[PDB]
Amino acid sequence: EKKEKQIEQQKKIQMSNLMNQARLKVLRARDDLITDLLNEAKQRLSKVVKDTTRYQ
Amino acid sequence: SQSQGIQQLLQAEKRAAEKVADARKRKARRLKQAKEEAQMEVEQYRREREQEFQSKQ
Repeated sequence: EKKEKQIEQQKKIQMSNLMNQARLKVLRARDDLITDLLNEAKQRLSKVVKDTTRYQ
Repeated sequence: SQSQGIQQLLQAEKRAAEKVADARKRKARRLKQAKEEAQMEVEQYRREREQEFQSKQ
């Protein structure tokens, strides 16, 4: 029973750790989308700068 | 004359004595024999549970 519990405990650790890395992976993908949006915003501001009439 | 009957009875009783001493001593000897046989059961148990533990692994 103790040996079987060793295997079960390793299963618990592995499932927990895998799920945790999955959580952080999704959150980092979200942060990456936000970073993409802000880079797009920077490029759009550069485009505005190209246009003197509004830039003035 | 009666010593004849007494002799034959004492001889039959000696036979009974040795037979029954073996009967009693069989208990003492087979207790040790069982102390030996416990190995069969415990080792078989271990090997079986090893098989299912390998299945679990």
